[PDB]
Amino acid sequence: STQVRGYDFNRGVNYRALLEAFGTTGFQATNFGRAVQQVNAMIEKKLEPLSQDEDQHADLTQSRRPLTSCTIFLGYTSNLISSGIRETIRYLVQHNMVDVLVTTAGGVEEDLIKCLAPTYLGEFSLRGKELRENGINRIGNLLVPNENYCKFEDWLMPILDQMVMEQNTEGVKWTPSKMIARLGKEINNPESVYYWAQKNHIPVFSPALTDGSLGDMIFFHSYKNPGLVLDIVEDLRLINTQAIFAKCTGMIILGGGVVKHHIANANLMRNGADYAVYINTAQEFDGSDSGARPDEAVSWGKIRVDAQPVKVYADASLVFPLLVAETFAQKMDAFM
Amino acid sequence: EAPAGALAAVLKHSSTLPPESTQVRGYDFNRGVNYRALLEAFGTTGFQATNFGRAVQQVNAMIEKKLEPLSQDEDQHADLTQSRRPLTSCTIFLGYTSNLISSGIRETIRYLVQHNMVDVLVTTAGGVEEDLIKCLAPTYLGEFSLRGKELRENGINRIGNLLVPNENYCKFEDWLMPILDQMVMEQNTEGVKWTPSKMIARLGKEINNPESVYYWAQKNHIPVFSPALTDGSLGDMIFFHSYKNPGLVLDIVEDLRLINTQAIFAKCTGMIILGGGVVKHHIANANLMRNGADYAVYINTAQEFDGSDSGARPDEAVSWGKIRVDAQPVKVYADASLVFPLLVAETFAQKMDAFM
Amino acid sequence: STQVRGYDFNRGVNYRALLEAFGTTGFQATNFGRAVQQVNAMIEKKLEPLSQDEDQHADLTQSRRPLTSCTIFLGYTSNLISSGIRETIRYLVQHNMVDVLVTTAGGVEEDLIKCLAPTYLGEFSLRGKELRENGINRIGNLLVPNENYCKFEDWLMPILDQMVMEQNTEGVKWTPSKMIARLGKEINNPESVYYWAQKNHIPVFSPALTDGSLGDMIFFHSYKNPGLVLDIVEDLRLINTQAIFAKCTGMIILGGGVVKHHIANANLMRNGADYAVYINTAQEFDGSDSGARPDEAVSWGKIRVDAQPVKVYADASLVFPLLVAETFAQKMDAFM
Amino acid sequence: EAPAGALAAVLKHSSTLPPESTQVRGYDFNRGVNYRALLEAFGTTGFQATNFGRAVQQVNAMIEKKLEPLSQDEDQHADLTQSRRPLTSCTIFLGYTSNLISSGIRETIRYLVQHNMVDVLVTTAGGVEEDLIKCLAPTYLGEFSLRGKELRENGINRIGNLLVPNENYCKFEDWLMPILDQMVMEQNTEGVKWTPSKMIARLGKEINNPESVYYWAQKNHIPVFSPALTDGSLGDMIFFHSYKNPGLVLDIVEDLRLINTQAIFAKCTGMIILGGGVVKHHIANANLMRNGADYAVYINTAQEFDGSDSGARPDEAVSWGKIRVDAQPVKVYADASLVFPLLVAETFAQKMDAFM
Ligand SMILES: NC(=O)c1ccc[n+]([C@@H]2O[C@H](COP(=O)([O-])OP(=O)(O)OC[C@H]3O[C@@H](n4cnc5c(N)ncnc54)[C@H](O)[C@@H]3O)[C@@H](O)[C@H]2O)c1
Ligand SMILES: NC(=O)c1ccc[n+]([C@@H]2O[C@H](COP(=O)([O-])OP(=O)(O)OC[C@H]3O[C@@H](n4cnc5c(N)ncnc54)[C@H](O)[C@@H]3O)[C@@H](O)[C@H]2O)c1
Ligand SMILES: NC(=O)c1ccc[n+]([C@@H]2O[C@H](COP(=O)([O-])OP(=O)(O)OC[C@H]3O[C@@H](n4cnc5c(N)ncnc54)[C@H](O)[C@@H]3O)[C@@H](O)[C@H]2O)c1
Ligand SMILES: NC(=O)c1ccc[n+]([C@@H]2O[C@H](COP(=O)([O-])OP(=O)(O)OC[C@H]3O[C@@H](n4cnc5c(N)ncnc54)[C@H](O)[C@@H]3O)[C@@H](O)[C@H]2O)c1
Repeated sequence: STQVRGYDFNRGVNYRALLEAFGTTGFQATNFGRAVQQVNAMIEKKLEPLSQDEDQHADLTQSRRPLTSCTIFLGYTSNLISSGIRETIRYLVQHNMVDVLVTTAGGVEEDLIKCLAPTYLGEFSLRGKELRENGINRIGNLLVPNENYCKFEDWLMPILDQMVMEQNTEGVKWTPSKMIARLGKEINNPESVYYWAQKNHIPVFSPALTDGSLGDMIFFHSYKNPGLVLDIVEDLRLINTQAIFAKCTGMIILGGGVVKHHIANANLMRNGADYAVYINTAQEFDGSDSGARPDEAVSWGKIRVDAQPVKVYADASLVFPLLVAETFAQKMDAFM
Repeated sequence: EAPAGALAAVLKHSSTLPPESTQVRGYDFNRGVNYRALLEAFGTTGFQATNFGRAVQQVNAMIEKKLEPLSQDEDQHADLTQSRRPLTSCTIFLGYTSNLISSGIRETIRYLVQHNMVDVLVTTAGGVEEDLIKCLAPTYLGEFSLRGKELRENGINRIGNLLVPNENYCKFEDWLMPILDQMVMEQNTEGVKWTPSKMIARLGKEINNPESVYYWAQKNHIPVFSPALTDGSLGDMIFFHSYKNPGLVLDIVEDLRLINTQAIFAKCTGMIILGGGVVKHHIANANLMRNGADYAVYINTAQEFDGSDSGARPDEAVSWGKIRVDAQPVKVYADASLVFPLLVAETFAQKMDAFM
Repeated sequence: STQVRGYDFNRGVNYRALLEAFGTTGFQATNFGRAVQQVNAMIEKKLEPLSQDEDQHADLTQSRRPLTSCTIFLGYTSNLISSGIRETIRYLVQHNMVDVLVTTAGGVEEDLIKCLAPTYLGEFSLRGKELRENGINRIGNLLVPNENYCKFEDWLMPILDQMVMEQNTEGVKWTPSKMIARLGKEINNPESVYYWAQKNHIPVFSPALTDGSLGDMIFFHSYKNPGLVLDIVEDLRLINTQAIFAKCTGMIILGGGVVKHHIANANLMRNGADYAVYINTAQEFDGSDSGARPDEAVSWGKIRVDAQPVKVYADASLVFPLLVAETFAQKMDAFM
Repeated sequence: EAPAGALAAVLKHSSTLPPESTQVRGYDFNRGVNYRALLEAFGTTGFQATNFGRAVQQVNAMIEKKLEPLSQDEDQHADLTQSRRPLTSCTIFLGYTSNLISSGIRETIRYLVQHNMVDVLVTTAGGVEEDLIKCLAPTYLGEFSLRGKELRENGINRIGNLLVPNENYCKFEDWLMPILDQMVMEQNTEGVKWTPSKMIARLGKEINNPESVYYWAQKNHIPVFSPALTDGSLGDMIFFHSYKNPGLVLDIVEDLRLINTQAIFAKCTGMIILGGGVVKHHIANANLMRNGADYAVYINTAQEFDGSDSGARPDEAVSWGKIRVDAQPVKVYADASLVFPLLVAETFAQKMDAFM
């Protein structure tokens, strides 16, 4: 039985000790400490060698990504790429710390756009009329000048032209994940999440890739250059296979919506994830999938009965960098 | 004596409010129980009750606009939109998260679609499949607190405070597999290029049951957009089927052209959005293509503080051009299972005669 | 096992049928239906006669309120008196439908002030600087001109003078509940909750009665006329005795904070309430009492183990009038 | 070709933002782990991380103001406030809900009070009693989902995801009863007029344990206001005691005079408010008596939509005069158990040398 006790600042500002004290502080601080433990368990499993029998089975996919003892799925909503958490995610992907990414369309396009032009701090209360008159788009307390999207149009159009040519003359069958890998290769910039993902053979799933600016551009482009097809069925097979042939799986899910369900549903195909951490601000009372507790997913078989999943009820912009500091960043040498 | 600065701060003079200002006043049960008067009184009750009254006004404005007669070239409209649905004076987009189809709000939505009262539906995959499954087997009431281990051991899946037996999905599998066979054959030999909306129309025709939202949608030529249709049980089934019968393709690009042109070629648009996520953004982003919706009502339980699109206020969408600057949008902060049936009672259901 | 099914508007707008369909609609609609059942159970118990043995025990208080078979505690936060729910609460109190009220100071003073001047509709987004320059105070999307409080000052000061005289020359020992009864008698207006409460011998508890405009006025008054004492200890005995000697109890609690805990803690003194409905927008994850589920209160003994309590997760301005329509208002004849 | 109006709506020209505008950028872990730099990066990370950075700035402004030297008549200050606490250049009010004392935030608050870093405390009754009880017996970690029936049968009480055995309250009873006896005797024969703040100071002196917030508060002459002190276990004990030893009176009127005069006679004020309810309103309303606080930070999980005072934004308080129009208040939307220790690390704990 563990006693409640907070960090005592009479000891000085010992930042590691302060963070490690969250576990005994209670409420969501305790859930943060539990999340640190769960992610560290994923990492320690990941670093365990594959036995001969385990290697045989894990090698049954067509994937170029090296085999590990724990396949980690990282999901995040689009707004987290608008935020500075883009840098946190890029770091994990750059160093091969996660194996599959799932995000919505905004979470793809805004990483690419940030290589062309920055996003700025604003305020939630700024009024839409005056912003629109100035072509300034609001994302929470952030601001994206519309010229950012004009730069995206100029950059993306020639790539769409080549994609259509490759589809029609080289037999390429595009899907969202294949498009995202191509966009990461084209942006060719080490600040980009998707640059590192394609370099490191980390697939990115986004079934509704048309829901955002990428969609706007595909739409406009289709009038001049018709017939681009983005198939979602092949991408379903691809994500599900990553779960089916994993030795173990962990889910780190920031936010809700399609990203959260799509990762969890893939893990149902193996009778459940072994480890799971949710960080989101949704609540269960509305019946939403976004707000469902991890234990709802246990009823479906998306999380194993013997797992010890954790949800932190908080804005991931506050929590996720601290979580990374106490988990992946402490094992950086093992990943290089 | 009392400190003068404190008196001055607490007892500061006030300006007179404009004469049009509306007083707060709740329904008086000394009148008895007249439910219409009770609902009308939400407007002057304050907080989200006042927002409910404002939502009633906005939806009624959409409906009144829709019923205004129109004079338009049916052939040009059809070519540019590639739709058989005739244009009206206000195109209404209705969006809802999947869980609302698990709930009894499925019946509320089915009524609106049955009577051709809305023009475009957007929902996530669960919101398609669970309407079909409900024609094969029911969903049951439960509790949020039921533990996952014991539910899983008994083959019961939890959706909030609702419960769906595994056997419901077995029935779905048996029903769907022969249809998927036909869709692959039609793709490979009859040139069909499947998209989510085309699939959803076919599934509605196949279920052939007037309790189904999607049966009525296809009968009335109301398209359904769901760009992540693989995220759910229908996806599971497509996945398993593809190892027995390879080849099915679902394209999302053509469906983007279809939804966006519905907005571009509208005379006026309204958005009624229940919940957040893809459904909310996809409707709003289509309306950016016309420089904004003319009317908008959100009913959702999300909050803005996390930066999410789900929790963004309507005024965020104004900054993008998704809602017109001159619009008067409304958000009700509430579970739609409580509010949406009341909203329909005071809006679409009062105009039943005009829709016939 | 009950099947999910919503109201079918092909039947027409049959408002009673529509409301009764919430029970099978799911999510918070189902909790609303359960709340209707729980409140109706309180009412049916209340209307049951007292046996000889039950009457003997219930009669052991000094209270002038007639005995019933279920003592109903109604609690509400101050903002609900700012809202139109003030009319809903006044109706229940006017017709002797509840037995004990608990509210915070705002929930007392704003009922009295509404007899002097109205509150108006506004918007949540109105900026404070321009409002303050005009002396307009904001309560959510409502507005109270500061002249309303100036009218309160003119009305309340002479009453405070008499209270101090009665304390010093007639031995009166004031407490919040005794002050609230006096203010209700003085306002002498059938639109007032507190007028009806004192007329019907329904006590009102508000231990922090100084936290609001009433406090402002007591504060200013104390410089000219010092020494008014408001004792909270006697009022603790008074509320607790109402629970201890009840045959049965029900709790209807709108909102959180002191109101919710104070009612629940009184009911711990009898080893728990028999019936309980919470309607509030708080969530449990922060460890708050406001956000605690009814089942937390069961661990303390504030709600009986055999009770079937209900929480509706919603703004009470939407839910409470509907709840009253389906419960107390249908039994109005029994209360007159 | 693409519809011209759609192109014009989506590709609208943008104005240039001011040169001072701050770019969004997260901490780069390629630098390694420097926790100070990590916390500093919250300012440019966005959403509530940015609000955290703004809260650090506001609290540091309060502290820097407090440390500015002052020249003031100690005798006049004392008479008008009836307090022995000397005036500083900024009077800081710290408020917290009771559950935060159940949590480990008790240690965070105790540190600030031990070092005389804040001037006025406001908490509800649980926030008083649980600090004292923690000197007699610990609180334990649990889970939110534990069922009430089984906990009650085993004599364990739940506070969120924390657990307190019944025996903790038995120990409290045994400790408190003789003190209540002395308080009644002092009231009836030594003229003591008890109020909540006076009682809390006495309980802190009696507990005589440096782990206690209230021990340090009374040693440093930091008053504690709690106008509903009867709403909790201390109330239970006063209630039971009164049938063995009648007569104890707790007056709230004198405590209103004491807290309000702390605000009226301040040179400058700051408010740091964790949570909502009475604690938030009582601090803010005291500051209306000076026409508003100069600095304010809220950390709470409430939302505005329900009209609640708990969920009101700082800008609502500006409309009342509780926060000055020229102030730059901040709200962080988060559980204070996560955020408050980080805030203290970056503010008060960096100024330890100046406070000694
Ligand atoms: N920047 C953007 O928001 C953006 C840009 C372009 C397109 N879109 C589109 O909007 C659609 C909806 O977006 P979505 O489903 O990715 O998520 P969303 O932003 O609607 O969020 C879904 C839920 O995730 C949780 N969440 C959100 N932000 C969080 C945070 N900071 N911390 C913790 N939890 C959080 C919340 O409970 C929220 O209700 C997507 O299709 C997307 O492409 C969004
Ligand atoms: N029954 C199911 O929930 C179900 C079934 C199969 C698949 N899925 C999959 O889960 C994914 C995510 O679902 P989604 O983004 O459609 O929604 P979601 O359930 O994740 O909800 C998104 C947001 O909408 C709002 N919302 C939800 N329920 C609400 C209510 N009752 N009233 C008002 N607002 C409400 C909430 O703020 C929530 O955070 C989808 O891809 C879907 O296909 C869900
Ligand atoms: N009109 C006012 O708000 C007002 C006026 C004067 C003084 N005050 C003072 O403010 C203090 C704090 O107020 P309080 O504790 O009464 O409550 P509060 O307004 O702080 O609300 C407490 C909690 O109750 C719940 N709640 C609030 N409004 C709700 C609604 N419409 N529906 C459902 N749940 C809701 C919320 O979870 C909230 O966090 C009191 O001491 C009071 O006297 C308030
Ligand atoms: N441990 C206890 O909670 C406890 C013990 C004994 C008595 N009580 C009694 O319960 C009553 C109500 O308590 P209260 O109004 O002080 O607070 P509360 O716990 O009811 O909280 C009020 C509001 O403050 C905010 N809040 C709560 N916890 C938070 C957190 N961790 N981080 C950020 N914000 C948070 C929330 O919005 C909440 O709705 C008091 O009279 C108290 O004495 C409580």
